[PDB]
Amino acid sequence: SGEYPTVNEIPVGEVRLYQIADGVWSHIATQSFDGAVYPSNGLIVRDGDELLLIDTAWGAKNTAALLAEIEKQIGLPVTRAVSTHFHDDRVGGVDVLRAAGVATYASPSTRRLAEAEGNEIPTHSLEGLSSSGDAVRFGPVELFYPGAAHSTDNLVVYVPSANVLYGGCAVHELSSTSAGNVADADLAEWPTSVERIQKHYPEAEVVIPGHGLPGGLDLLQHTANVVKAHKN
Ligand SMILES: C[C@@H](c1cccc2c(-c3cnn(CCN)c3)c(C(=O)O)[nH]c12)N1C[C@]2(C[C@@H](CN)C2)OC1=O
Ligand SMILES: [Zn+2]
Ligand SMILES: [Zn+2]
Repeated sequence: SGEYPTVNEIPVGEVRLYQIADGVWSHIATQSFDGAVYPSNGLIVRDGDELLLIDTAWGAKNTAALLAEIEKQIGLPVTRAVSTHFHDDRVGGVDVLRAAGVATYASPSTRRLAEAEGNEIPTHSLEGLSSSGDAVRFGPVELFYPGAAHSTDNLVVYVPSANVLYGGCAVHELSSTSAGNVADADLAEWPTSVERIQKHYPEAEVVIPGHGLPGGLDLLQHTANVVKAHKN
């Protein structure tokens, strides 16, 4: 009924959208992993009379449900998708997208990691993002590689028309008490990577984490704080 939808509010298999700004939505789905249920976010950005998708909904069936929810709520075709790192909450569902007419993209680093680990593999490589601080334009967004954080390949996405910063899993929500799933993380480099995001996007108005509630710029400092303390 208007609040940001939360883990116990979304059965696994169902997807919700949340309007962030004009032409910008997040998508929220839930999935089971190792016997616990988690929410996760992605982004939808209006690209004229088409849509750009950022990240899958964490699984094939969730991603099919995402497409159906977009058709119901927005009614414009998803033509391209970008996955912001190689994990299943970002690429699981790429095969569904690829069979629904969507062109799927990720950095070569993400594609390699996804292939090596047995995750679904986006079709197209995004060059120009291999060094920290690199940025490229992709439709209505800018893609930015901040350096290693949650993963070595993680990308962030900025929507300049709306000053929306989608941090993906490199950014944690304010209620976070831990650095999340750190299996593939670089806790030593993570604060430096967050500082790069802070420096590059000082005018961000909304910051969206990979999991949990959006907020403002404080999510970046909070993330740095919880990762440093986790490492400690
Ligand atoms: C799919 C994703 C994943 C699964 C379950 C939970 C999370 C969380 C999470 C847990 N808690 N929270 C709340 C913290 N604010 C978020 C985050 C996040 O942190 O992005 N990703 C998660 N995988 C699995 C993997 C283990 C590796 C294979 N050995 C690959 O690593 C990784 O990320
Ligand atoms: Zn991850
Ligand atoms: Zn994640």
